[PDB]
Amino acid sequence: MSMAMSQSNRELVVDFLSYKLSQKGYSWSQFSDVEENRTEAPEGTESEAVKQALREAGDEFELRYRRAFSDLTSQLHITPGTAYQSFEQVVNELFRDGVNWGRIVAFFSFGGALCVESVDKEMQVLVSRIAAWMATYLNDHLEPWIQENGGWDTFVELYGNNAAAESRKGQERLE
Amino acid sequence: NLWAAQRYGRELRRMSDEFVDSFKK
Repeated sequence: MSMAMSQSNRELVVDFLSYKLSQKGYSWSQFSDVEENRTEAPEGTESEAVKQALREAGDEFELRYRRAFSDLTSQLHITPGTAYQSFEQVVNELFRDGVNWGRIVAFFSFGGALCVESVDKEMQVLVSRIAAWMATYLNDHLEPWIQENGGWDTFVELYGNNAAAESRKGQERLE
Repeated sequence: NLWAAQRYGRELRRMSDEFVDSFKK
């Protein structure tokens, strides 16, 4: 079962999403059912390390240009049933010709800020709906490449703390 | 009409290209 891999991405997307609500002080457990830490694991904690991995890199993106991570509902029409139009579009020009772990991490954070934006306008129906879209995107679209690249596990190794670290060390500047 | 999504993704794409460079290879 290859599609099963989603099991890790599902919580990935649900976890990351919640991580975003935290910044805005949003009860992520009032939309889906984010019980708590520890979500299945028959080997060790792959998905766990995978989640954090995306969190780190995702921080690098937001820190780079939070501008893009601003009010998105004010620009386009975000409503239950129309949100699909946007996603399909954004996702199109986003992963048109190229994916890589890079676009992946940014993709997770993408829906993150977009979620808090919707819920803020009394529109949570798009929240969960988006979370599933982000995950299924892999099982449906971002799949053959995920494995070919070396499986979600490979991602962890490539963009692991070691990766995001170097970049932050040679980009953040610090001074 | 949809100004964001379309452009929204485009802008995000650029940052992506730069987002990665050392990790890969």
